[PDB]
Amino acid sequence: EKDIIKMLGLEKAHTPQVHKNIPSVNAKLKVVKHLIRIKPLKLPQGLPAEENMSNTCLKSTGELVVQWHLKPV
Amino acid sequence: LRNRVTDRYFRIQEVLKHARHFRGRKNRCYRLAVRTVIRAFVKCTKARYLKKKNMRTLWINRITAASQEHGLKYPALIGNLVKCQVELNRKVLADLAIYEPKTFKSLAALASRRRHEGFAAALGDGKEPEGIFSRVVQYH
Amino acid sequence: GGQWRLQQGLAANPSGYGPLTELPDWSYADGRPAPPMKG
Amino acid sequence: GSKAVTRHRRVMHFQRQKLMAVTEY
Amino acid sequence: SSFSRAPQQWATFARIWYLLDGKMQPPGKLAAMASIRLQGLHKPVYHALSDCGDHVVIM
Amino acid sequence: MTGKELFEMWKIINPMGLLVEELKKRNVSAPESRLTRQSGGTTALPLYFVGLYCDKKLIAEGPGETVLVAEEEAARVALRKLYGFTENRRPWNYSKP
Amino acid sequence: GYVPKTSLSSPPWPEVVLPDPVEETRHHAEVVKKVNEMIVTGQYGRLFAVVHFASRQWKVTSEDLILIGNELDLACGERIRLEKVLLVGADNFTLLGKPLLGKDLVRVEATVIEKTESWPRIIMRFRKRKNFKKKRIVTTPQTVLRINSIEIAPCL
Amino acid sequence: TARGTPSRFLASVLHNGLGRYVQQLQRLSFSVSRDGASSRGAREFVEREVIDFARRNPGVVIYVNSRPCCVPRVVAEYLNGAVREESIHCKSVEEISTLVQKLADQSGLDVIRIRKPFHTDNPSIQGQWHPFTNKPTTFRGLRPREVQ
Amino acid sequence: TYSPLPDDYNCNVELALTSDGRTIVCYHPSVDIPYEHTKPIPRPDPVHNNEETHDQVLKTRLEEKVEHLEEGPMIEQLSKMFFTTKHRWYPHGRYHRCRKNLNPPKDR
Amino acid sequence: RGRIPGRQWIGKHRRPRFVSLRAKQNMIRRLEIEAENHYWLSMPYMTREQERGHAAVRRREAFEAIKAAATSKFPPHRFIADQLDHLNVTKKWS
Ligand SMILES: [Mg+2]
Repeated sequence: EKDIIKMLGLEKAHTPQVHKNIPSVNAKLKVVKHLIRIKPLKLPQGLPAEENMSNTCLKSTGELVVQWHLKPV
Repeated sequence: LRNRVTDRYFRIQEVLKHARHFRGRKNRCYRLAVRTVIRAFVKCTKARYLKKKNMRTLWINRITAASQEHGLKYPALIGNLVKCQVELNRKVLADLAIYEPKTFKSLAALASRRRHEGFAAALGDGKEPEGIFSRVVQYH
Repeated sequence: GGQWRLQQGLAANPSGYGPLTELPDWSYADGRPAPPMKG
Repeated sequence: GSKAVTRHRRVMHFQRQKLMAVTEY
Repeated sequence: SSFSRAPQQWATFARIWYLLDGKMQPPGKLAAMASIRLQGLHKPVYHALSDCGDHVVIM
Repeated sequence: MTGKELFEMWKIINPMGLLVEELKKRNVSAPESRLTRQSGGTTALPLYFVGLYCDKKLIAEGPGETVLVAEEEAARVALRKLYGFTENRRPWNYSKP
Repeated sequence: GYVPKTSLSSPPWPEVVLPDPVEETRHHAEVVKKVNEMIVTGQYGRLFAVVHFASRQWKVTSEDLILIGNELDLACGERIRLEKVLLVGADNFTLLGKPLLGKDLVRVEATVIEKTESWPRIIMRFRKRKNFKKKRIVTTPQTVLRINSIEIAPCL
Repeated sequence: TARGTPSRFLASVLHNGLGRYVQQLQRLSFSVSRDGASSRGAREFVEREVIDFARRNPGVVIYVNSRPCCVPRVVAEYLNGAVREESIHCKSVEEISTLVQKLADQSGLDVIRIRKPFHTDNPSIQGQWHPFTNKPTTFRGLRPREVQ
Repeated sequence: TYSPLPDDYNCNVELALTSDGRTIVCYHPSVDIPYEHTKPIPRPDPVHNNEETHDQVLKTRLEEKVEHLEEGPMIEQLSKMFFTTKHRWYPHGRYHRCRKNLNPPKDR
Repeated sequence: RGRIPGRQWIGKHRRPRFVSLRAKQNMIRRLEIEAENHYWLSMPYMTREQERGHAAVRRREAFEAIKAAATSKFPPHRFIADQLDHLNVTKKWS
């Protein structure tokens, strides 16, 4: 389990990380499900383009927003 | 003897300069002064977390005493302050409760109103007002 | 406590992610923008 | 170290006791 | 307020008496409040080295 | 002068006399002292609060261990409020026009 | 639905009702208008603020002193404008609120004076019967700041 | 430790931030040896950057005694009268420049314990709290357990 | 009407909200003390030291307030008057007095 | 009065430790999180048979880069400038 955790890139606690959705990573996550938390990733808009790289955010509940600002609605 | 020790007294003074305010033979006996200074430095280094915890508990106790004097409690006050989109740590709250009672009473009134609005929304399962002072601000 | 803020979308730690961390702290008096920190 | 079957009931582990207490009827 | 220094300090750090009536009252709830007011857990200027103890008169 | 008290730089003797003189200059009758709050009258550590009332209206209040020092502090507070040199005054603007 | 008045029928807390929302909004508008009038007419003095600078919430008032635990990459004698205002108010009225206030509401002006490190602290480790003993001296840089005056605009 | 060394408070020397900011550093007496391998950094400093350091702030006077010694030292006096003497024995030019910059930026206060990093002169605004706060007054201030 | 806190002690707070939705404004004016909640200050004018034969007899009697005791009863009287413990009225050793900071720093 | 035998945590007669309410709530929330993880880990995408070799090129390139970085270990270069400017220790006012 320690080896799987170290190979999945989860050294520090409370650190987000994105993997694929294939049976291999599925089994690797089922091995350490009692140690980590599995949450899907959804996209409200489109994928970040080349210009929308330095302006991005992960947000809560897994919502990779493409346009993140510091101004209220 | 060849190139022996000729500056041992300086090391003794360097060690004893940290033991100039102790009781007993610890301020004169080097063999005991070494251990005394070692333990003193170890405790002074390890007591940082203890000092932080003591200050935090003192701030919490002051906030609780102020809330009980005004007419509320501590957990409800903390919840209503964290549910009103206002980030104020315990230090500024204690400083206000000690020096500025008007703003602390205003905060207590706002907390009581927020708690009443939350209770009303929970009993009504809300629908329409859902609290006037509520309405979280969306930051995109 | 910070569990209530998990349902609104502002995470649970106010010292990170939001208008209190990504916003520049200090600035000049004439109007020049302060250089962002390395963090 | 004791065996698996004894007469003095033998109190279970802390995690096993927590699991049996949280999974009651 | 516009107070000075010594009168302000005397008004801040001062002993305040209290009256706690009994008659059909549990001793635990009364003793808890009495000790809270004696230690100083009801004032924001509470401190262990400040010696802000008050007076509680339980009848 | 930042943080310093007014009468610490003035050092008066009888605050009540100057207070009643300023009141007579402001078309005011005469102030009278009333005991607002008190705590411990027979102990060695007494506390009193004397409030100056002018025409059934409070103007200031001053604490003290006895009644004389409390009335003196109340008169000092009233005289400092009538002059506009209090702790809530406007701070000095250290800028250029 | 009718229940007799006993010991456990009615809740111990008094039943609290809520007023009319329209009347409440009207009262709030009247109060904020009176506050704006009192601000524009000049009836305040000696105000304080809670500036969240260097992740430390200070009681920034008129003529005060604060100390941080780092540097600001600025020369001694330059004016510093502080933002992130969450609470402000002189006497008889205070302003708060949602994360911050507006940038055009509160204008805090600070000035750097002294730039000194700190006292030589001691960090020592030790273990029993293991010949383990470590010792260091950490001298972190600090920066002394001083806030001049705090202005407020009546643009509510 | 704090119980073995004296402490002080955090305050200004003469309120520099209120009115106008003045330079706390006054004189800088450098002692660079003529021949030796222990003052090369100080020699290179006096050769290349002492002119720029003197022209940066006109309120600081630099004295170069050029006394043949072994340990190069520097004397820094401030307005309050404190004299902090440090040695630049075997140091590079950048280290000496950073040291003199830190000496010029600081004042004459002690480098002991800070003791409360925040300091204010008018702490009470809306009235300092007293035990009689948040307590309503009864009719005529009648104490409990009385008849009149 | 509705009030979150009783508006009869300390201060009178009035909660409000800005129509914009980004700030909270509250107006809390100061509250004074009415005239019907005060009592007249007593004036203890005690005078029982003057007579008809002499006039400075009262001035002579004014210098008759002196009483001497040992240590036990004195500490007991101090403890019963100040409501403290008798352990604090005893002297201290010189080792606990030479290390006393006679000139401590002062703030404000 | 009641005495506990040798070590209240190991052995035969031990001091029994029980469960309160915080531990029960923690176990409940952890079981809920784990059930949510089970639900989110109950749906693949490529069904194994559609990934015979899609990202093997990147792995091969990374392995070649690691091999080139590990096989390029050599002592650093040695210049005369250091040996020449080391003579400046006894530098005078020149
Ligand atoms: Mg045993």
